[PDB]
Amino acid sequence: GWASETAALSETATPQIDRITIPLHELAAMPKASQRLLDDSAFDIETWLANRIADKFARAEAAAFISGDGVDKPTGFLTKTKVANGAWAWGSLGYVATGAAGDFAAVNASDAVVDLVYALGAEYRANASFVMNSKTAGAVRKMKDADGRFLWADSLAAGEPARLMGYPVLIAEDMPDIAANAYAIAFGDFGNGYTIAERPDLRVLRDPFSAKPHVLFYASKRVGGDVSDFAAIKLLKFAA
Amino acid sequence: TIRGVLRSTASLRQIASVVNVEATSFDVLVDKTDMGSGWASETAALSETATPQIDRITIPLHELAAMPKASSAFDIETWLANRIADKFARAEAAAFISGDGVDKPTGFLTKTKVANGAWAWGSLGYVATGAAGDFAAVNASDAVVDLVYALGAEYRANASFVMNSKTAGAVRKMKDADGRFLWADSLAAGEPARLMGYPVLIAEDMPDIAANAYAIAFGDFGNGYTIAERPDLRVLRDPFSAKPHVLFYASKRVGGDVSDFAAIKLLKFAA
Amino acid sequence: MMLNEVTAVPGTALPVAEFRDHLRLGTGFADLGAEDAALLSYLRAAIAAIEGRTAKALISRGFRLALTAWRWGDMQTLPIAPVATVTALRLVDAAGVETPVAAGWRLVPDMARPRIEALGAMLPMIPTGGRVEIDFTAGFGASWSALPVDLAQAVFLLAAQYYELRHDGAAAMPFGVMALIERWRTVRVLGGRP
Amino acid sequence: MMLNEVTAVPGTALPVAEFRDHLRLGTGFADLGAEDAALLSYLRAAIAAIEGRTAKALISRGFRLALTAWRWGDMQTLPIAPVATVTALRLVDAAGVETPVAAGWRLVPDMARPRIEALGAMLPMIPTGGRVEIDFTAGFGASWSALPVDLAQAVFLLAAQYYELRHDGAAAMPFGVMALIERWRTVRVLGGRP
Amino acid sequence: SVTGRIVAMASGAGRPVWGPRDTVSLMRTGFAGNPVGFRSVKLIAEATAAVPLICPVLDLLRRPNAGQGRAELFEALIGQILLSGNGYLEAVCPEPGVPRELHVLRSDRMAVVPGADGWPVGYDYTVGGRKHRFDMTGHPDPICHIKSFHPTDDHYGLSPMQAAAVALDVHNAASAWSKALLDNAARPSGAIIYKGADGQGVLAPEQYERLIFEMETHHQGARNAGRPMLLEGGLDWKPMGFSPSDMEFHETKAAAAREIALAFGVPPMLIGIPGDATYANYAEANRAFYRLTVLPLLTRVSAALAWWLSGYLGAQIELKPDLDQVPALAVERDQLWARIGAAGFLSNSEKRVLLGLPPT
Amino acid sequence: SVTGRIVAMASGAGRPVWGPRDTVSLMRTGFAGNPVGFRSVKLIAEATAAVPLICPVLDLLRRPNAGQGRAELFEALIGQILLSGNGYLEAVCPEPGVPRELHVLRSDRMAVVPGADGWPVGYDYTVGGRKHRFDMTGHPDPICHIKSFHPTDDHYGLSPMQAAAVALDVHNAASAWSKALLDNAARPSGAIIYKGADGQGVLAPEQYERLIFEMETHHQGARNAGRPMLLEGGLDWKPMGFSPSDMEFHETKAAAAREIALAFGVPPMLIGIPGDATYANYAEANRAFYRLTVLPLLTRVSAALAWWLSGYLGAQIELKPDLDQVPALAVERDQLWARIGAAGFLSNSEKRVLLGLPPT
Repeated sequence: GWASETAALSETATPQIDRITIPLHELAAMPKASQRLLDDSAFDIETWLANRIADKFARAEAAAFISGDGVDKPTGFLTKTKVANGAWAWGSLGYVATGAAGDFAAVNASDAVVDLVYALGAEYRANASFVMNSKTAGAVRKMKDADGRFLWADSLAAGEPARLMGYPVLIAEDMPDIAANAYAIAFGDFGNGYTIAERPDLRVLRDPFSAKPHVLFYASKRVGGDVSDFAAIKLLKFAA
Repeated sequence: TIRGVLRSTASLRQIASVVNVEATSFDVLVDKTDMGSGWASETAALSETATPQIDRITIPLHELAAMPKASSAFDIETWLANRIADKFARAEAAAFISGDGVDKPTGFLTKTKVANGAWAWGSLGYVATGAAGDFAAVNASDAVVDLVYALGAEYRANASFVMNSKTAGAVRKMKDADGRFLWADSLAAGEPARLMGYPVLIAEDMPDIAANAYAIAFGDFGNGYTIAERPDLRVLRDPFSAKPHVLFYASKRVGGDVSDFAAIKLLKFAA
Repeated sequence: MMLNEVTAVPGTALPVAEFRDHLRLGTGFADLGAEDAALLSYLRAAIAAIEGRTAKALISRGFRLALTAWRWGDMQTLPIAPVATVTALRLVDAAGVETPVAAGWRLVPDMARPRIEALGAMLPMIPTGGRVEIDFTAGFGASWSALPVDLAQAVFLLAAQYYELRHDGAAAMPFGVMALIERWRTVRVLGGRP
Repeated sequence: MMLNEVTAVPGTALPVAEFRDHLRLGTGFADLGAEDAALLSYLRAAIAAIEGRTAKALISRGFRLALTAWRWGDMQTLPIAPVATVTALRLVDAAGVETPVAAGWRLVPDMARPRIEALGAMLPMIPTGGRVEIDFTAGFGASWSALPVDLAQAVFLLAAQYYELRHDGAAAMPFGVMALIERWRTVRVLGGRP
Repeated sequence: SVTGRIVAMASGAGRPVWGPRDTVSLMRTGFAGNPVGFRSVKLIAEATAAVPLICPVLDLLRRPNAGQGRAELFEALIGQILLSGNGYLEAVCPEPGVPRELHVLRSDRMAVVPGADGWPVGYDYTVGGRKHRFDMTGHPDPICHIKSFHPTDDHYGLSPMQAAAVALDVHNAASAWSKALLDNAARPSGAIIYKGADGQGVLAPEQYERLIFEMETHHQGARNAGRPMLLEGGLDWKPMGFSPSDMEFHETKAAAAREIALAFGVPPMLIGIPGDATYANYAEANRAFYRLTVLPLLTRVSAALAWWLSGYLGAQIELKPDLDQVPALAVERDQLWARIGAAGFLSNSEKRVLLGLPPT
Repeated sequence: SVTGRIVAMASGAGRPVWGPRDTVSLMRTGFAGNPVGFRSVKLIAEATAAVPLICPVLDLLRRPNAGQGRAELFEALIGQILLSGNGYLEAVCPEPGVPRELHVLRSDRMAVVPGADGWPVGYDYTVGGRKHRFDMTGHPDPICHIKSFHPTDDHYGLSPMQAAAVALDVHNAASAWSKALLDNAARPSGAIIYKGADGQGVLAPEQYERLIFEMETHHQGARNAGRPMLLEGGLDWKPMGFSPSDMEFHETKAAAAREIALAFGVPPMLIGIPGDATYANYAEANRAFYRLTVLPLLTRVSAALAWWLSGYLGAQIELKPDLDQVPALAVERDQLWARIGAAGFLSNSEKRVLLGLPPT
């Protein structure tokens, strides 16, 4: 407050301190391998199962980071109590509406993009990015002008410019596609807007003693995640 | 490390004239009019042509205060000092733009604006866009370019636009009859930061596009707006008053209004 | 942590007609109802005595647990022990707005530790300067027949005593009032920080 | 810290018609003869003996807590335990300008330790000489029926004792007067500087 | 290096790796908090700065920057290695060769970046929300990163204070036990018990001010020590004691004060802690100090300055401690000069080459 | 340097940074309060003033100003470094080179200003509410700022008293425990209990003056020690004791009296505190004192006077401790002269060059 001379200034509000908890859930796979099949074959089965487990976990937790609920798995940002931007509060994430219910708005496509970029807020756009799946970026490139040329990477050759409105694009295939109310495009500073807590190892272990004709591998990693800063992620609602 | 919400930092401080002052006020001295010299006649009296009436505008140098109570993982002294400096950098930004007279610097929007072409000294000049809701429908950006070219060639050597984020949004939403984005043509460009050859300052305390709001300003604020201040920040690390809460006392004193009424031109979204 | 009751017991759920059989009043008199106003006054005075010594509930009336800061980071053990189906953890704000929250909290039923443990490793946060009231219905059953009978007997051993002596006049059983209560009291040995 | 009551009980809030029934109903001489206003004078003597041993209030009377210096930096535990809604935290100065405050503090209710617990670390400071003064309404409910019935029985076990025998004459019950009070006493273990 | 690419991906290339959170709090609780952790680092960091060096390059080391001398630099450098296991040295190069500025960047606010091949590409000096992103994708590599040995971590050091972090909190809290015991304790030297005719009875404020004035004047103080103190009926004096008087966690503090000195490697005789005589007569304990925890530390840091600073020069330079005219090693120098000086069989120039003299 | 420019704008450029809050209260409670903290600073500050120096400029140091001699200057200078971690020296320069005034500015009332690029631009001497604002935006830079090593702070020192601030409050309050125990204690040497026929009964003031006068005359004192003391019916003598007699926090004070001496680095033998024999015979403990906490401290301040005062001269001057004819290092000088003097193999002029002699 601007302090007057004859005011005898009162104390002001100490800012509330929030404490948001990462639950840090577990993620494990237990493949059952035969002992004879592991002893006879020419392929390195203990290596191949490790490769497939390490491929599976980095995709299962990738879908958890986007669309997982709070309980039993890390919660993704798209599951959180979102509100229209302008009506924004801390206990939510902001969206902007695109216009038409099916797709982008007919009279001005990408106009739903260029206002979300400037609705995110100027401080988090220092290092921000877009997040989409593949067939949303397809529909983004299919946005054309009145003539028929492309708004983004104008020439029909030399595609994927890795730069949308000055900010990078992450093709994360675990977002919903374009639908009646689905949120296909997300934008913001996810380095400050989403915290991942994890135990950074893939512990893998054989124990034939559980199932005795078999080997029964078991690999496990635990990752937890939620939003750190609610003011750093905005979304596109394809509704109104 | 404790986090916080990241607020806007751009504050009109880096484009206005920052003057270190030590007294209670800062008096700028501007003449209101011209010499009025005429071409002399060969047989005439020729005396007392005129004299510029000077005017003292007073920067009152108000003070700003925020008083939080403190009430070993993260250390409060450094963190609260890094939050209250941000709040003093952001709360003076609102006063520099739309502050009123009482106890705070009067921003450049609160200076009784008069339509340009009937411009006098005691006010700021604006240019109208057209329809009241937004930019003109037939020719967008004509309001922007004649806002630029209705200012004066001496101040346009180093002048800048002042908007918030969602007015620069509505500027970048301008498109031709094919829809090709007059400003930063592709979807791969970004913020071009050189509108009409001049820089853009995204200051969030500007109003947005409304029925009569002055959402776009343009000017050489180095001559226009004078921020007179004292550079330090008071730090009363108070160990009294309340045993439970430290109740740190931090204050910076700062003042400012417009020094030159010709430098700043506004865009009124009306007829 | 205030822990008031939303609704009391109906009174018609109390076994006044069976407590009268206990106290040996009389069988076939035409009056039969001169004590009804006072017999349930001692049954409510003996249940509420055993509800405090055992921290049990016994009629499954609805409660309201209005508290502000969580006792431990995630657990929040409830005081009234035999619980079922916590209705609402509506999170009030500093002033006014009451937003009920599904919030990803669970309920761990137990007669000893009726926790409300959260699944996301942190219960829903609390707006600074605002309370978090929890509506829950805790007790054994709705009617008197759904009780453990030894605890129901400890009401009848106790409310018969208040009926037979009015003021504090002094007057050893194998399973008395106290020895029936003691398997329903809360056995705690923590005086610590956590 | 004077802590005088603003208003006492009305007297019509007390269960004199019910205490006649706890004295002799269902068994007895008859309704008999009891000086009615005498029976009101023993209920006020038994409540004021249990209001002192438990530090509760039981009728929800209005209080005025006028103390000079704050004990902690911010906490200020209120003595009379079941509280609700501070009427006003007006602050008089040494001359009597009586400037109330309306924000800066949030009463945190609790049957154990009711507090004032101002926001942050700043609780309203005291004018030098000008005592602070807090008006609040403390107690369970406005009528006698809103009480915990075990505490109400401790009044009736005690007020009947003052009725049954006048002088201090000699006379171990399981839930006597003393055993019904002990879950409402204040359990404190601080003899220290905070 | 061939396996370098595999560990880099797991951590995540291009992203800062922080390591230990609580590093800044061990400094305030273990180095600004207790004297044993304070003296142990100050004893080492002022010892490694005093040791001369053997090579030009040392002209930079003699005057690194403004206001931060040669000896003041290594106190800042080793004082970060003992505290947080990591040493950092920014070099500012206005000139192409032998950059004329050195700055010890504190290791609280520095973070590594793993990069592509596992060896680091970025270092991030993070003050407030502000980063810098120093770059290691070049030949001069502007920051030398001195690691203490850490077997489990791939990017930082171990910081001996972390290994003694339990024994610091014992010594901090046992010392604060006796402080708050001297501040929260009510011992009385007695109690005048007044029961009365009843089991309970107060005494009137007339009688109570009488009881103070005969206690204030005639019984308290040094000068009234032992008055015979008549006690009438009802009164009684029960003298209280104070049964643990000395020695509140005295040996567990004195044992934790030695385990802190154990981890940094100082001997108990140098720091001044009490304890059993292990070393004898300071010709040993000062020689043991500059041989087990100073000169191995200094020859490891000087070996990193010998390689990082030679990357700015053309020719590589060696840079080692002198291990000569350091006056704590005189018992190893008497013992080696009198051995060869008494060997009269071999000639004069044959022992100048042994003791290190230029022969004549 | 580059990191510093970022660090400034976090704290705030152009505004004073104060640092320690309690450093004005640790002086009164830790240097004017207890003898151990008093003697420890006086033992060091009177040792650094006694050490000669090796270079004109020293003519300034010999006579800095009126009423403040050479030895009195370093007692004031080091006495601020040991107390508050910071040393200050104002120079008044009427003349351009070698300014003829030095003044130890106390570090309670001095505050730094970070300035633009992180390295300081202002120092603020604040007494009362009045300031001075010394300026560092020039070449001579009129204040040398000697920092003790602080790992967490960027502008001040650590001040070993801050590290011993728990052990000061133990030693201050345990010593004040025994003071107020000798001043607030009622021990009686007995109690003549008089019950009476009832459980309670007073005795009349006729009987009471009889009871005093037979106690005053015949029983108290040295000369009446042990009279057989007839007790009739009702009277009884209960002798009281005093169960903790000696040793009220005797070892916890003596352990805290050693931790204060530990933090400043003085040995327990020099200051005079009791304790187990660590050093032997004062040829070591005085030599340890001038090698672990005096000469490293003195070579660090003298390295800052060698650079700050050379900014007033044209040519740079070195200024180091003598490390010769300081009589605590004579055991390091016997040991080095008898080693090379007994080495008869190398010739006469070959050992004058080793011992530091002018060759012949």
